[PDB]
Amino acid sequence: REIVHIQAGQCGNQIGAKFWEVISDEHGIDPTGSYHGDSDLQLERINVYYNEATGNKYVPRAILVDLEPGTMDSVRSGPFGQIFRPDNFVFGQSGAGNNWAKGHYTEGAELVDSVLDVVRKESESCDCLQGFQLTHSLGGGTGSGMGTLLISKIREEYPDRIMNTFSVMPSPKVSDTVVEPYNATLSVHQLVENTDETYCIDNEALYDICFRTLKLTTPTYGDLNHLVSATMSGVTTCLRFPGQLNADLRKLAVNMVPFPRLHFFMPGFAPLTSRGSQQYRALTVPELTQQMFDSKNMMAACDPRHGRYLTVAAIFRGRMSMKEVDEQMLNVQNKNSSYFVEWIPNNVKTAVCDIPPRGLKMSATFIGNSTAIQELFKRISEQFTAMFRRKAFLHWYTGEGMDEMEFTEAESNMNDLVSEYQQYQDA
Amino acid sequence: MRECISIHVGQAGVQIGNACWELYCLEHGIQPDGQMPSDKTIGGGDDSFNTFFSETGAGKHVPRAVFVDLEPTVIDEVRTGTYRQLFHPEQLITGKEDAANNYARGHYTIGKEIIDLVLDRIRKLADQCTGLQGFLVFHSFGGGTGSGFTSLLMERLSVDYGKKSKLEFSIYPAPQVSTAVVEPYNSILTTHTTLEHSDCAFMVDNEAIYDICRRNLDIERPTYTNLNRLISQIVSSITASLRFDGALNVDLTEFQTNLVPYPRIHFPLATYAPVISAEKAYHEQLSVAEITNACFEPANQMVKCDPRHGKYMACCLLYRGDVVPKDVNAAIATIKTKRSIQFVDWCPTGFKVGINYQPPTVVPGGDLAKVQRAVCMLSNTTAIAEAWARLDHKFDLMYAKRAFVHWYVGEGMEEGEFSEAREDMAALEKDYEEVGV
Amino acid sequence: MYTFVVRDENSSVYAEVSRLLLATGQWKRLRKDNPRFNLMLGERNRLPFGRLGHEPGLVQLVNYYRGADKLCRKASLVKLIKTSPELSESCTWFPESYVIYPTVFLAAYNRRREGREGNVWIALISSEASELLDFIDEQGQVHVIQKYLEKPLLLEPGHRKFDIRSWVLVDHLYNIYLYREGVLRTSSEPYNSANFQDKTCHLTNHCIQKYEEGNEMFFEEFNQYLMDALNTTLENSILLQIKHIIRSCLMCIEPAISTKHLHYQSFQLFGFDFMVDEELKVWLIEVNGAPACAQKLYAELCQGIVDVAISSVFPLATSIFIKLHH
Amino acid sequence: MEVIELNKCTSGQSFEVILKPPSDPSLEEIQKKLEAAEERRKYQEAELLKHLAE
Ligand SMILES: Nc1nc2c(ncn2[C@@H]2O[C@H](COP(=O)(O)OP(=O)(O)OP(=O)(O)O)[C@@H](O)[C@H]2O)c(=O)[nH]1
Ligand SMILES: Nc1ncnc2c1ncn2[C@@H]1O[C@H](COP(=O)(O)OP(=O)(O)CP(=O)(O)O)[C@@H](O)[C@H]1O
Ligand SMILES: Cc1ccc(-c2[nH]nc3c2[C@@H](c2ccccc2)N(c2ccc(O)cc2)C3=O)cc1
Ligand SMILES: Nc1nc2c(ncn2[C@@H]2O[C@H](COP(=O)(O)OP(=O)(O)O)[C@@H](O)[C@H]2O)c(=O)[nH]1
Ligand SMILES: [Ca+2]
Ligand SMILES: [Mg+2]
Ligand SMILES: [Mg+2]
Repeated sequence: REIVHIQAGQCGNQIGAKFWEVISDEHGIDPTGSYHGDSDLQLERINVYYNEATGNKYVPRAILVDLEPGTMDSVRSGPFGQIFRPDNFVFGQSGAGNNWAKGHYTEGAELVDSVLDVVRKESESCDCLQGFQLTHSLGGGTGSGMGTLLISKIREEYPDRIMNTFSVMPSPKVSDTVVEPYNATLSVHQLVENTDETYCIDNEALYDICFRTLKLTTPTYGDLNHLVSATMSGVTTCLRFPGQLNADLRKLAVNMVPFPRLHFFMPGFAPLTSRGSQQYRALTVPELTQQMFDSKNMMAACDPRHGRYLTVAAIFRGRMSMKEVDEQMLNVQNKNSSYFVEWIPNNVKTAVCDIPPRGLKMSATFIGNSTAIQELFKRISEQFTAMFRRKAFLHWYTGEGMDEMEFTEAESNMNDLVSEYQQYQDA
Repeated sequence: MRECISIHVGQAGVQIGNACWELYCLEHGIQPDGQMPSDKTIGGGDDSFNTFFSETGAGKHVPRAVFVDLEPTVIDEVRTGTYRQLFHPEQLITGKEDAANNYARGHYTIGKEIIDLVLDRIRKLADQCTGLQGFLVFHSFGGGTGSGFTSLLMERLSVDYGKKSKLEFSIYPAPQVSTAVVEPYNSILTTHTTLEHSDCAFMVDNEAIYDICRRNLDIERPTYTNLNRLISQIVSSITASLRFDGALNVDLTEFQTNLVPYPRIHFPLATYAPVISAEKAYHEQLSVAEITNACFEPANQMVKCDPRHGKYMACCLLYRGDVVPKDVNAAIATIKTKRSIQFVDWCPTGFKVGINYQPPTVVPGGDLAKVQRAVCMLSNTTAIAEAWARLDHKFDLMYAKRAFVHWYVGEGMEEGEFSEAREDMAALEKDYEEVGV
Repeated sequence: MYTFVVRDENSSVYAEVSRLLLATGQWKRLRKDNPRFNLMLGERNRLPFGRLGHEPGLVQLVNYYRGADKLCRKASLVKLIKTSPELSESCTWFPESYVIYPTVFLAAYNRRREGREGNVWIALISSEASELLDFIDEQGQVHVIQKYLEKPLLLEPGHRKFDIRSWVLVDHLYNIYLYREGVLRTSSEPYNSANFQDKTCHLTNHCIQKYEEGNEMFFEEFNQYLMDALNTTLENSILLQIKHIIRSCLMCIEPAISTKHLHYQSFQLFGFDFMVDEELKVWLIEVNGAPACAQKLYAELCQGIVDVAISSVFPLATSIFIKLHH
Repeated sequence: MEVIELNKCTSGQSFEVILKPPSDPSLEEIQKKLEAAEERRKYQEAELLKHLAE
């Protein structure tokens, strides 16, 4: 059950690279591709993400995409930069200028076919391809515009594989340009149609977690991406290690997505750790359970008490009592059962995996399909219309051939998605 | 002698089948390589264990089994496990991509591609049968394969073996070990499409097995391995009469005759006693009276429900061990007074009793203690409809919003098959309710 | 913090019980259709006993005993008293009764033509069999016909009939708790055995009455009257027999309804309706499975349900009941 | 309480105790249904491809 990973633009390749660092350390693969681990749980599911090369080396099934060479030379220089298959660096030279239209229609279209060539060569070496995971942001031009172009073309070539994304939402608190709300709205329009599962990673929440909880007065993308790679490691635990469940991307979609358009997940993580400084008291199972449901541990800046949980996945990591985990999970439901829709029975499912993440004895990853996520889309929608009602900054997009109409369509699809979430929060 | 073919489908079915065939081999003295020093008729025989085992000219005793899963993980453990010797590779059928907990993916999309192969392997064992009785089909209600591929297999088996009996052992979904939020959907869909193709079905609710393991085996968080070794004990009580000399439930036809007077209502409750922890050092051995009385305690049933508030249509007692008729009638005498046991007016108030002197066999190193006498009760009581009501309520909750329906429609199923399957369930609950008031 | 749902809005007793629970700060009420409850204050008809006790991580408790209707149905109580060896065909405390349907009663009424003894019965009251049998067929449903107690004990001053309502609570352990406050529900009309069709002094039901307030005389007054008028006590002359009848009925059905080894648990409040004849003999009329309480006693009794049936199972941070020892 | 049909052998015995007397579709249809389902999948998928072509 091979997964093909794609990472696109500056943000997508920065969090992409951290992901492969983190899980590589977990599977005991070193920066040259050689395995130097102790357990065999490490290698039982290694092929979900790694291709095996002659010499018994492990090479990520990862395609690195950008319209600029900058960040990708950074990856290739980074610690684990040499583990990536070099044919899988597909990049242009012009960049995308934080402009969704350039990534999706002009610059990106020039490059997309050679990206699809690498994707095809990766797929054809797969016994049973599950599908794809894309890391990208929605606020720039490459990961946003070209990333959603790739998804639209991958779905045309592989209509029956699962399409999974980690999508970083823009925020004025960690903002590169004023046009981020435009790019994000155009992208959400694509995501609603063409993905099965998207983890909404809100730069607004990562910032607030760094500032309030981690006591970092000046968060950097480094501080944010530490949180992102711990979440990405947590949510993919079930794919990468064996459980009582034989977990894959489609079973996840089947159990998490009751209506096709409502596939935007709130991730959460516990304990929240800042980079570098470790703390030496492992959490207790009661503490993991309480924090991972705490709004302060959510990676989408949405208040879960303002919505209802359609479904929930919880993945505990470490040596712990499965009896006590079952007990604490049953306790949080039965105590706050009003926040779980009553018309999906037993909509909370929990897994435990023996291997903890690096530097923690106990961790818990939360994946929520909450109607509270509409708060994120409302936020971006308000920022969009503030500019769009004055046509501000549109010339950057009409200059690439786009029409106002296409903005009106994307905004209106995103507002329907908001209304569709409110439908089921009252149900 | 008349042969039986066991078919195990999906994860739950395959893993339970492994537990059972392990147990059968210990009970008949067949080693992991299939050699059976006890069979002096080498390469042959019409002995009653040949009902489940064929023999090679080399004297190997091979299960009359086919395992089928839509993904390779589980049957691959059989292919390399301790009993890898037993089975012929042709008996272990695997796909590449499973049903994804989706009834319509197992029945329609994937099912359609493998149903001819499986029935071709099933036909190969039937051709080694001098007089085939029919099939025992093991599967979950909850899986995409268990529910969806089994119901397609059960239709074709009716077509191909019109004259043969089909029995089910069905794992009913429990949230404490459940795999999917849509198991109520799959359960109702597979019941509706399978009902008229199955002559008799023993439902095991994973909730009940799970709580017996916690209460009586003192296992904090039971694993499938704990559940299946207990389940396989119950299956073994139920199949012992097909594999041993005796006069009760001697062919699959007799299960219908003895337990199912009305054909739709073919779901007998199984109750088993005693379940004794193997770590319990000092265990006072339970009497015939005590283990029989325990057959009327809901805490020992394969499905929790209250038979006091239903009616019986039939009841069998299956004992293994030091048991003689006189103790059974004495135990039955005083339980008739002390218990609420109502039969339907058009049925005699009585018990068919079967005693096999070989006491229960327990897997060495497992969780069950060896005991001197055990009993499995099979009772067709309308109180098992409580389980239909629970499932149907959960189905109604989700389906009123049409939650998750798009996953099934996207596999080519029509929304209307949902309300068709539900309406059949509605008629099923109404049948039980007529008989039971 | 325990949880409970309410599924019988028409219940005065449990309208109180839920308000008491909420006001302890340790109970929260859910929506009627939420399955993660500890306690179900359930509906009267078709209560879903088959969906209870399948919530992992939830001790579940309900305020009804499945199977208890066989005691609280006029026709079912008859069949249970005539066919259970524990309650002989002759109970000596149940009035003679038969279940006639409308599409062996005549064998007994004829016996009364032998001695021309009393021959008033009830459903509704009459004196000739035909007058009544035409009434059960005019209604269409199953009625039960019963020997009318032609010589009831009459309270003076007034020459008035009455019945006694006793409230009995049966907890999850099958303890039988008899509330110590009974009520007499008296007829303001002076009894007379000539005109039955004027059933204001015969039917002693509070509604049918649309000396003492509310036509209700509590045990304090009635015991005082028995002392002054008859030289005995309420305990000796009537309450011994009542406790015997309550214990006998509930001990009879205990194997059929007990939830001791069951995956959910029941308690239930019963109202037992009695009738004291002129020799200070106590008779059982009916058993009401969903009884209301007298206004003065709502506070005390609903609090005592919480103490004994609910908090007994779900504890928080001298007594008003007599335990009937079986 | 009446005991009947006592059968004995070396493995055990069986019998019955009375406490009280009383008071399909064809292969070709399967094939239609499956093939109808596969056509509905093909319709849905061609609609997706038509939309992606737009
Ligand atoms: N008692 C018992 N139940 C099992 C076992 N394995 C799975 N189950 C039950 O089966 C249900 C799901 O059906 P499965 O059989 O596991 O799924 P499947 O048959 O492989 O079908 P797929 O969806 O294709 O995987 C779960 O809810 C489990 O409760 C087992 O080994 N023993
Ligand atoms: N055998 C008998 N002899 C004399 N009086 C009798 C009697 N049976 C009943 N009665 C009286 O006549 C009344 C007839 O009403 P019935 O017993 O049908 O009402 P009920 O008890 O069902 C009303 P509720 O449910 O509100 O208590 C009784 O309440 C009692 O006062
Ligand atoms: C309410 C609910 C939620 C999920 C499931 C279910 N069923 N099968 C699978 C799931 C998820 C899952 C969720 C939590 C624990 C274990 C599995 N999952 C998975 C796959 C890939 C991942 O990266 C992470 C998780 C599966 O593979 C059933 C009900
Ligand atoms: N969390 C996080 N967000 C980032 C990072 N880099 C960029 N972003 C976000 O992505 C947006 C810019 O889009 P970007 O991906 O850099 O443009 P691209 O090169 O065309 O893909 C900004 O709003 C940032 O908030 C990063 O390393 N971490
Ligand atoms: Ca032989
Ligand atoms: Mg940038
Ligand atoms: Mg499987």
